[PDB]
Amino acid sequence: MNLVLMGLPGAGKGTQGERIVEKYGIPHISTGDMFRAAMKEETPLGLEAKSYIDKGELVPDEVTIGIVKERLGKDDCERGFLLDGFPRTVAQAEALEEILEEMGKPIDYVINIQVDKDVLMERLTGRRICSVCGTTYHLVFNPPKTPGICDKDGGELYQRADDNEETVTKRLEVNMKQTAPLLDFYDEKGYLVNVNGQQDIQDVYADLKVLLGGLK
Ligand SMILES: Nc1ncnc2c1ncn2[C@@H]1O[C@H](COP(=O)(O)OP(=O)(O)OP(=O)(O)OP(=O)(O)OP(=O)(O)OC[C@H]2O[C@@H](n3cnc4c(N)ncnc43)[C@H](O)[C@@H]2O)[C@@H](O)[C@H]1O
Ligand SMILES: [Mg+2]
Ligand SMILES: [Zn+2]
Repeated sequence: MNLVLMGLPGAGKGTQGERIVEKYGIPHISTGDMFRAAMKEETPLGLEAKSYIDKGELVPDEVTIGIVKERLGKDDCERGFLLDGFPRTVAQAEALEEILEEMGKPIDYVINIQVDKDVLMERLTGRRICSVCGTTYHLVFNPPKTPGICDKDGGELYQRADDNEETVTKRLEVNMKQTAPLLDFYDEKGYLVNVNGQQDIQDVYADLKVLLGGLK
């Protein structure tokens, strides 16, 4: 089960990806999570990625492709993988094609989680994350029991540094710009599927199960 998740910022890739790997026995590989972990830990990768991420720009292709290639070579990817937020550009997709060709692990579905750009600011500015366990909430759409406090371990919730109006606007522009070309790229390959991401989380996941069961 070799999958790519794509979607505009806030469309629900992490939310769906976490659900997918809980059920299906494959690793969740998020380039955003990888970069942010590097930033949190102040590693050289973090220091390089930070100047781009803080502005809402894409990290350059060379390093991004490099870290994914190394990640996909690990034993935990032998039975499949869920790439979340990679590829994000046609160049990245072309590089990944070659990578997966030699592994004998070509993509089964590129899942485009479709969400109207007009609702994505609200998804992102309302996002809250636990400082302790990383569990994700939304102020309105998926709130904790006590505002500002995680249900699981009582950790304080915070707002991602890039989830402010200015940076979200940049992220949407940057990612929109790469979107139509990438959708066209995969559609021509034949395994792009669009899923309606503008439903309750449970209902988006239900639609996803109907497709993914064929790869179980
Ligand atoms: N390949 C690459 N190349 C170059 N640079 C790269 C790169 N990959 C990463 N980068 C760099 O790293 C940065 C960060 O990347 P990344 O962390 O991937 O940011 P992103 O793609 O903007 O996506 P998010 O993580 O913000 O949103 P999501 O789709 O995961 O939504 P979530 O499920 O959390 O949901 C969001 C909110 O909505 C809520 N929600 C989810 N689903 C629903 C629903 N169905 N209804 C209502 N609310 C919902 C959630 O509770 C939550 O509050 C990039 O900006 C770039 O700088
Ligand atoms: Mg995410
Ligand atoms: Zn927590």
